[PDB]
Amino acid sequence: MRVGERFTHDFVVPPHKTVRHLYPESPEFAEFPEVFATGFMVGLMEWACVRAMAPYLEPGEGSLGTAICVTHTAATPPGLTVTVTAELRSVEGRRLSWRVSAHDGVDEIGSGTHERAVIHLEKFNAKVRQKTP
Amino acid sequence: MRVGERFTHDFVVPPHKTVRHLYPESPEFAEFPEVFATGFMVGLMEWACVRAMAPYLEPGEGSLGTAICVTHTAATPPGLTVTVTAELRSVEGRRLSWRVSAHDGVDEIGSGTHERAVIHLEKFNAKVRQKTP
Repeated sequence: MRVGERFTHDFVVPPHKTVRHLYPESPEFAEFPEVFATGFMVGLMEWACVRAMAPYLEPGEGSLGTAICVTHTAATPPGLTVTVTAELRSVEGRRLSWRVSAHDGVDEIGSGTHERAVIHLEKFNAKVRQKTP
Repeated sequence: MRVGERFTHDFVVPPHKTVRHLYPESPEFAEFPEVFATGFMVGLMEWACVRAMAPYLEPGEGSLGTAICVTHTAATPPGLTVTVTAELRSVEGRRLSWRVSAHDGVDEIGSGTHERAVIHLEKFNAKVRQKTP
């Protein structure tokens, strides 16, 4: 991969990626319109960047999303295709940053940046076990 | 609403709020350690802000998330209690910005800002239906 390169990730929004599906536990949500949740959009942006950086990982490595900083300016009902465009902003050792944007074929729905960190998966897993009840 | 107003809520992370649950579709995320997804943390942070604003909305009003800008620097397995605090930092027109932070009892897991917009609900819903394939 190269800095300034763009990677695209296409995802048709299904009925189960709406606000109420992010937190079915939430009475305060279950009257939101049936639209693509910001939290799901963040996940889609991470997923796009994960794919983009795959040819960069070595065996035994994964990555974490360590920062997300984006707008969400238009709502997307199920049925539309959301395309995330990830542009590599920098890569240095275990750190990588991306400019991200998303569009649903009708509106640009949001944009900003995302940062990820390469991790040793097994080391990470162990750390998580150290926190597990 | 008064700048400085804070609201806090607690959330025991259940098994179905891990990364693999945000996007089961992702062959990529299926691999992943069983930790609270960034997207779910964002939703919990938005949920805090939604609750904090509710008392001040007139009938027929709702709000939409318009920006999220957070770090997520420590991972959380199911079973831990995540505490989210939201503090109103600014109000301008129909828009409110909150300082948000989350802690799982061991680590501060993320922090940053979230912006929302107060909207006319019905109008918004109609617009969504008009954008629906």
